[PDB]
Amino acid sequence: YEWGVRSTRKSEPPPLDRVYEIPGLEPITFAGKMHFVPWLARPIFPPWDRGYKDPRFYRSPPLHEHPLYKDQACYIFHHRCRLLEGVKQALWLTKTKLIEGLPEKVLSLVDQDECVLNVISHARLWQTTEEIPKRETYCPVIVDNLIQLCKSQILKHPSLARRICVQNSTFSATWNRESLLLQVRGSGGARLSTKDPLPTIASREEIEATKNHVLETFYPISPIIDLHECNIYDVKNDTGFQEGYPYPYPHTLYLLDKANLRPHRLQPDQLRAKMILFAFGSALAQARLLYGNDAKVLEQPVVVQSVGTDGRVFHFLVFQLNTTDLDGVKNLAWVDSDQLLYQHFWCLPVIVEPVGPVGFKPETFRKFLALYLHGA
Amino acid sequence: MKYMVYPQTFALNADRWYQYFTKTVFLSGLPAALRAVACDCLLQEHFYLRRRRRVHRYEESEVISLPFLDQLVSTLVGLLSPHNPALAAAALDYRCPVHFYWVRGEEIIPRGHRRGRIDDLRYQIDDKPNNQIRISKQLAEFVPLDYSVPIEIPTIKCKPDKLPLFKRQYENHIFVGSKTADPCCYGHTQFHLLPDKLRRERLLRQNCADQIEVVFRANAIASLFAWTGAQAMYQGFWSEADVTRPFVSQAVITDGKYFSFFCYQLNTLALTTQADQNNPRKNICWGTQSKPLYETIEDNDVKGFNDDVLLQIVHFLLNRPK
Amino acid sequence: ADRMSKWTSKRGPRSFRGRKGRGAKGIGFLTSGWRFVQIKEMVPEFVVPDLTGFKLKPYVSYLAPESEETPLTAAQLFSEAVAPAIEKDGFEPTQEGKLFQLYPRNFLR
Amino acid sequence: KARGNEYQPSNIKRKNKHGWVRRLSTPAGVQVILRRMLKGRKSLSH
Amino acid sequence: ANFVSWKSRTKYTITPVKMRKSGGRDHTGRIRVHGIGGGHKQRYRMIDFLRFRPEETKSGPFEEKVIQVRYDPCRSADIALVAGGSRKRWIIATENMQAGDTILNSNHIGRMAVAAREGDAHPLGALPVGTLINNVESEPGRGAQYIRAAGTCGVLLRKVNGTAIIQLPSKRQMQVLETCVATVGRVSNVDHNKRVIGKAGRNRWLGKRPNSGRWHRKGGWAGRKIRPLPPMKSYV
RNA sequence: GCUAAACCUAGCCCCAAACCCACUCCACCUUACUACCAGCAACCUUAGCCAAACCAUUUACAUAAAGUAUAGGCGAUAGAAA
RNA sequence: GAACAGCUAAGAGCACACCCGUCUAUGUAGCAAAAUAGUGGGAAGAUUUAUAGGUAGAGGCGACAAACCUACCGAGCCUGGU
RNA sequence: UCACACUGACAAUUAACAGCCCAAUAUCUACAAUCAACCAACAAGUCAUUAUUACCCUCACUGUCAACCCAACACAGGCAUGCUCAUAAGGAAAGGUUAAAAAAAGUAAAAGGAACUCGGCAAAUCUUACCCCGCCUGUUUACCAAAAACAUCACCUCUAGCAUCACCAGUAUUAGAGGCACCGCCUGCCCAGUGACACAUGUUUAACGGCCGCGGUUAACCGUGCAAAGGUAGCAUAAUCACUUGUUCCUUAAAUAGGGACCUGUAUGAAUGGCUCCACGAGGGUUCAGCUGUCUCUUACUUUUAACCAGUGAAAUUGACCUGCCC
Ligand SMILES: [Mg+2]
Ligand SMILES: [Mg+2]
Ligand SMILES: [Mg+2]
Ligand SMILES: [Mg+2]
Ligand SMILES: [Mg+2]
Ligand SMILES: [Mg+2]
Ligand SMILES: [Mg+2]
Ligand SMILES: [Mg+2]
Ligand SMILES: [Mg+2]
Ligand SMILES: [Mg+2]
Ligand SMILES: [Mg+2]
Ligand SMILES: [Mg+2]
Ligand SMILES: [Mg+2]
Ligand SMILES: [Mg+2]
Ligand SMILES: [Mg+2]
Ligand SMILES: [Mg+2]
Ligand SMILES: [Mg+2]
Ligand SMILES: [Mg+2]
Ligand SMILES: [Mg+2]
Ligand SMILES: [Mg+2]
Ligand SMILES: [Mg+2]
Ligand SMILES: [Mg+2]
Ligand SMILES: [Mg+2]
Ligand SMILES: [Mg+2]
Ligand SMILES: [Mg+2]
Ligand SMILES: [Mg+2]
Repeated sequence: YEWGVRSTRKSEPPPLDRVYEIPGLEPITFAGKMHFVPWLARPIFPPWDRGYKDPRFYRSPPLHEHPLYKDQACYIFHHRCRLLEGVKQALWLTKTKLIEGLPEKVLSLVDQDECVLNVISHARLWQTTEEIPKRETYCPVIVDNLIQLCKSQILKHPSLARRICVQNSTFSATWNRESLLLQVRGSGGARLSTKDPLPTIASREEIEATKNHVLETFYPISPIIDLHECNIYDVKNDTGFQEGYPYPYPHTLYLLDKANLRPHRLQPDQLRAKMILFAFGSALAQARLLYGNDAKVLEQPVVVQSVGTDGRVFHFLVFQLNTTDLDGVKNLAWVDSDQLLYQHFWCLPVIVEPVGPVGFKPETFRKFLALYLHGA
Repeated sequence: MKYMVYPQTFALNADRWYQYFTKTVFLSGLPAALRAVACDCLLQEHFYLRRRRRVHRYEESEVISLPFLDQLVSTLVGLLSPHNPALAAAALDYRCPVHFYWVRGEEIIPRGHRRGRIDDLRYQIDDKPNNQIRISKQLAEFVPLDYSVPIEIPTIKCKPDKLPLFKRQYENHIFVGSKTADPCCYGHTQFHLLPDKLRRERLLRQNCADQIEVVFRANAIASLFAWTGAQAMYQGFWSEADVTRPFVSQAVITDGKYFSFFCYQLNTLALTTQADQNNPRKNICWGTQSKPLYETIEDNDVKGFNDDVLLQIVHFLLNRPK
Repeated sequence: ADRMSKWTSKRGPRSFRGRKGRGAKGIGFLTSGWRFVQIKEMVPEFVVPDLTGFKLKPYVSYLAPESEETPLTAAQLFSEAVAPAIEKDGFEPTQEGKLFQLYPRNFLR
Repeated sequence: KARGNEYQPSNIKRKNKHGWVRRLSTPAGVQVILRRMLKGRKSLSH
Repeated sequence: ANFVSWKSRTKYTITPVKMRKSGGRDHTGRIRVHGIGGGHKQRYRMIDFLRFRPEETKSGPFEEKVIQVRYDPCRSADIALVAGGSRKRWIIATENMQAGDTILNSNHIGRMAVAAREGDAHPLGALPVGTLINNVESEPGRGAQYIRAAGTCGVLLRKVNGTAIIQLPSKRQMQVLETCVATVGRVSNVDHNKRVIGKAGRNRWLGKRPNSGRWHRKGGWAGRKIRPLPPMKSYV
């Protein structure tokens, strides 16, 4: 089955005049005139090429001519890359362990609700003029309000002033598996930076013991399946800042996912996979900026967090990169899926049920505050 | 049908027209870590933040002016929390529309089937600030109720339709930052920013060099008036039921380098002729000239930085609500 | 639905009115999400000279003499500019790389 | 019902049906315009 | 007479292509088939009828995996997207094909028979005698065309030399080459003929206008014709 | 006597002779009366009313020869040339 | 793309806006070459509708009225054969 | 010059309201909307990019009026979107005098409340039983017939082994051409004739269509002739030629009206579909309690109308008329 349809494709041109097949006179064509003519023969114009370059009407060369056209097709990854399997694909591409439970230090750092409820109600109903808002409206608003609520505790911890939450921040990182080349790209949300690096959660004992278990395969599905295959990518890594910039080390990737429609969302499993991939890429970029580009085992492992999206459902991911040589030891990540703060909200009164959220739990806010603290 | 008032306008000498439509009183003047943080926030978007896509002149105010201002406001709110505890529990809305509706004066139909009938012309300000702060409690009064200040108000001896200000019909909205069912209804400071249209370079290219500060003054006046009117209507007050207490407000404007501050003091809400013949009160709106925050930036280093602007920003953000 | 009214920008609906218009000669182009860019090169720059010391007036006096009309043509111009042609015993063959070309109206008035 | 209103006004449909371009697109409109010109009408098309 | 066919998509895309209904109209504008038009909007999904087709730099067999089983509005039988390797492709779903199942796609004609599951596919030269099959192709590398509706399934009769006679669901014998590929089992969406419509609302939603009102006088073609089976048509 | 009729110049038709017009400025093939950007365009027996009381054959769109030879359900009608 | 209040609870019932027009009485140069007030069926669906394109007479369409196709369609109008 | 929106000159409307649109190479768009978070489905669905090449010249153009459109008009005719379902907006049924006759829109009734009329037809009291047709809902002659017809889901007949322009981007549970029309009993005979399928002297009837006559014993039954079969079940004077106001009971005191059982129905009848059946039809009839001036027997009142005063001001029609009755 050939997809195309002859009627939709470009119509085949008419047959050349029988006068050109005579070797070799001058076929009297209408080239002398500047308009279509029915009688007389049809000429064969040459391929015209514009002398000057017009940005409004500029044609790019083909793929066979480029400055860095490589033969090894590297598969890049971005926010739009919707995975297929789920978290297992991200774990295989990153080579890290999956722990179903947050660390002990973060949970212990915890040791109020009216403010959170008011902020939720505001962002969900009162933050706009019209009724029944949309995800694209209250998702970034919810994220910003939560960040502000978490940062308002600077009076208690004076060390929370040495950080900032930027917006348009990107990153890049390249690594090999067995043995193709991969690549990642920046995000499209927020990003919290810190002056000093985060502390090491897991010790070297766990890093050495992780050599026992292995990765989880998924035959016959390949780790690419959904990753974007794109040539001409430039392997030269890059970050979102330049040398000598305050607050260089990251802390928590506050990426969001707008989209008012369900099909335009990223799903929980695929969103967690994308978050893990982004955290691994940021950690690798930070390691390459601190150390060299050689493949070896790092001595001072870094830590990069990330929070889920969606005003209702929420996810947590605490990455911990300790080795740059993939191809040995591996990393470990702590996940907390399907946390979801408040179950449902009733913008209008149904006829029975008041105007407000239902099914709220404070553990989500406590975990958010603990993740925001960590270093303070 | 009501005149669609735009705070960010480009008309000439629109300050007098706005003062007449609002009945205000303008008055010139006012009633180490922070500097480093501001310089870092600047240099960030000015050089450090590697832009994937090449930014042009039209995509500058929307990619380097808004994020930098947002980061500056966030850093200020975070650093001023210990000294100002009222800012910790404050609600900050990033990019939220501000609407307000009111009536002013009368107007007889010139031609049509409605000729010979009094039609009170209406107005509406649909401001869209970049980010504002909200506090449950109200700000102090600064200026007492009912002030003399003998400076008169512009007259405007012509139809208001002459100035590029046309009429349009749509849903009348009176919105501050949230709905009436919210405790965080009051605020204090407000931030704005003009687009590539109202650029001082564009005004210098033409001959409207004297309108540079006038545009900022009119925008600040419109924003403050809309804010105060909407927040007073949220409390139940309106034309007939005049406000019993003043609704002071503050707003800061800029364009990318020059900064200036403006104050306000809402005194009355009855702008119609039915309650203006015996209304000796009037609103006030303080202001200052535009000063440059920094001369230029070389690669990754400020040149002539200014500390007075930062000091004024700190003084404006540290005002505690009584 | 008259057939005598000249079709202008005050007849068609919103789309027609927006697309059509008067013969005012556009300046620049339109790109992006409704972002018209003005090209300074296409803007008509009026070269106005200095009128200081201009002893001429837009009205002639009645005391001037009457003379016959002499249609200036190529032959008259060549006869007037014949000094170097006779002294020899200034012409361009191709004006493709010329700024103010003759046959192709590249200038304006 | 009242069938006296058989004409629905619309400039787009009028210009698309009795348009100069639609007329010249086929010899029908060409002959129509030629006849209208030979007759001497002031308005040839809509 | 502006009539452009929406079937304009060279690249095999997975997203539902916007289907522009026809209503029985041809390129001119006249109706040639009554009873088509006025239905609910639908979106066609590019189906990959050709079961066997390796990806880039590939040749040998390759396994597959089922992800989900969705419904197709353009046909009676449901579908189920299956991912194989570094790409995906919509294909027809078989009976008892749950999510996560493994589908084998090979083309090597083994010496003996191969016990095929209820989803995999192998050439007719490696199928036991008397086995229900569907999505049979006409020529080597042509594409599935026969037996593709809901519940339809043809049984394998016998093999003669390098050919194989397939008993189509219509009790008609068809000789197909042995090197051709064809799925096994019956198509999903069982008990479809028993699906009672209930009301004309669903009939109109499906996109079927009511029949004409002319009282056609039944002629000679209305009588029952007890015809025998037709001769076996081959493609060799 | 109120309402109402009277005025030839404009112009046209029939002929002789001769072969007539088509860029002050700008637009004119898309929504003609629009300054400014990447597609195939025509070469086809005319039919029919009518007449033969209807109609199916058939019927036209210089002078003389001569309406002669001829065709015509051998009829209404057609119809030349040397 | 838009439309469908409200009440009792499924191409459910009543009922706003809206689509259609079974009867009464006025008129047939009438307001109207198909109108006026009430009594009526539908009104979450096979429904109505704003925009544009396509199907035209030796035909198109038709939940068939052999009905409709710009006020007269058992088959339209205008040009020449009239 | 109903009365004074009719002539020549005077200038508004200023866009920010919506359009005027995206330079290419290739590659990613499967987990609906219905407060979308539980359930719950079917009609399977309305909004999103990637690396590179080249580009940092920027605020021009179209409408901004009104009592407005389409119907020969200043026409009781038609017109969608957001807001209020009587308002902050939107208008004057009465040019003056009288109550002629008649007509239309309404108000009240001593007594009956369908006895007037072919008919419970405008009127409000307001709801019940028995029959015909159709399954419903909807569509049907725009503009006299809006149904008992057209259609509808169920049933069944015939044709096709199949890719690029509708069918179809489909594959004998599919597509095309058709009779009737769910559910219950069900649908009995036939190719003599026409047509179709045949190439096997045949099959097809849920194709077009047809399913006996005579004498004897109201009748089992007997003999005879024709033919492929001689009307099967059912139902009944029906929506059913004439006989026919059929026989008979009820329904009115008064019944060619209606319902209940019978067929000499010689011309009813089983997908030309026959008989029952819980829902429903502005489809067609009867009827028990209540009624409304339809009547017995009508009147009084308000408005338009009606009569005089002022003006604009006509149609169809007219042979001229000095325009009667009886035989
Ligand atoms: Mg049918
Ligand atoms: Mg039928
Ligand atoms: Mg004749
Ligand atoms: Mg209903
Ligand atoms: Mg109803
Ligand atoms: Mg009929
Ligand atoms: Mg005649
Ligand atoms: Mg207007
Ligand atoms: Mg009319
Ligand atoms: Mg009046
Ligand atoms: Mg009167
Ligand atoms: Mg009475
Ligand atoms: Mg009676
Ligand atoms: Mg009587
Ligand atoms: Mg009645
Ligand atoms: Mg019916
Ligand atoms: Mg219809
Ligand atoms: Mg009718
Ligand atoms: Mg109708
Ligand atoms: Mg009717
Ligand atoms: Mg029927
Ligand atoms: Mg039968
Ligand atoms: Mg009878
Ligand atoms: Mg009776
Ligand atoms: Mg009905
Ligand atoms: Mg009079």
